[PDB]
Amino acid sequence: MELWLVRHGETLWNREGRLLGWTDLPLTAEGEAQARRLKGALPSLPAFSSDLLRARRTAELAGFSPRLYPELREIHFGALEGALWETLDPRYKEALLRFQGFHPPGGESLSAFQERVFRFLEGMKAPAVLFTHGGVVRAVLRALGEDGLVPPGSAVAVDWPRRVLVRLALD
Repeated sequence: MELWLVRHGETLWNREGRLLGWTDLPLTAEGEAQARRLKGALPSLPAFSSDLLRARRTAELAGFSPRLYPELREIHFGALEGALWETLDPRYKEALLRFQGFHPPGGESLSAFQERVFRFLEGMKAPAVLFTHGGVVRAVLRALGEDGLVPPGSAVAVDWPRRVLVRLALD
């Protein structure tokens, strides 16, 4: 199933290097610029989006009117929300780097996150554009056997659940 996953434009915590999960930060000026550049670069298909502000705003500036689904939200970092990556405890850095065994206090485990994301994608019965987050795109790319890091305001098209089709980044 052809699905276009879009990582929302940047927020302040991207440059600051802080874990950004359910903290509802707005897009920066550049983030909005990134979202606008996506207009005309994404296919005209039904759209879905995380209900978090940065994702919804990216969808809007990109020229879409998505149906909102919390299931597309970034992972809930719990007590680690806003934590500087730099000073994150080694056990957490390792869990996030290897994308396994991540259990943040008051948040979502990576296992629960993946279940949520993949259950949502399983429900996609037709091609569509999904406005979401870096962690979601990463989970998908990793499950398809590829490195999952992509720039803010960039997109990746996949043939779920088989392979990646294309990665699109604009300057």
